[PDB]
Amino acid sequence: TVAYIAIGSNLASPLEQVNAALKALGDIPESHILTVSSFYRTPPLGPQDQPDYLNAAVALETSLAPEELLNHTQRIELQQGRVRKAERWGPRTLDLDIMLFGNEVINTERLTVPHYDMKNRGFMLWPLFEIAPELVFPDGEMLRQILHTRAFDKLNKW
Repeated sequence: TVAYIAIGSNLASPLEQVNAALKALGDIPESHILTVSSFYRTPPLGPQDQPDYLNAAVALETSLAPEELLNHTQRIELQQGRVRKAERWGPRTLDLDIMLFGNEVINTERLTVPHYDMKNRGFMLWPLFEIAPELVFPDGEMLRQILHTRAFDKLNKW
């Protein structure tokens, strides 16, 4: 089933951080990357004050619910992106959540197809909108069109 794991990451060189997830997410026990692109920048506004970041949408065919999925992804983020002790400070680390899960309906905590906070998260829906602008169904609305009327309209490609 095609799932969506929008990876975040930031700090000076987010290239390494992002790659952390790309590693596990790359060859997960039963998952496999399918569509991943749309690299851009996002302003901290809250967690930090250092503008940079490097977000990119990902959609791989995972056989294990985001529960296990995220475990592996953040697993690397828990022993790769610095994390010599929980990334120490604000910047760095990874933050990839699941947006959809086969377009079906399944909400819990680690998994939520309808996906919350999406509307106010143009830096997660817009990217995947490039690799697949037909999801919508999950909640009845696409990804960018929700942020287009709620969040932004189209962020810059880094």
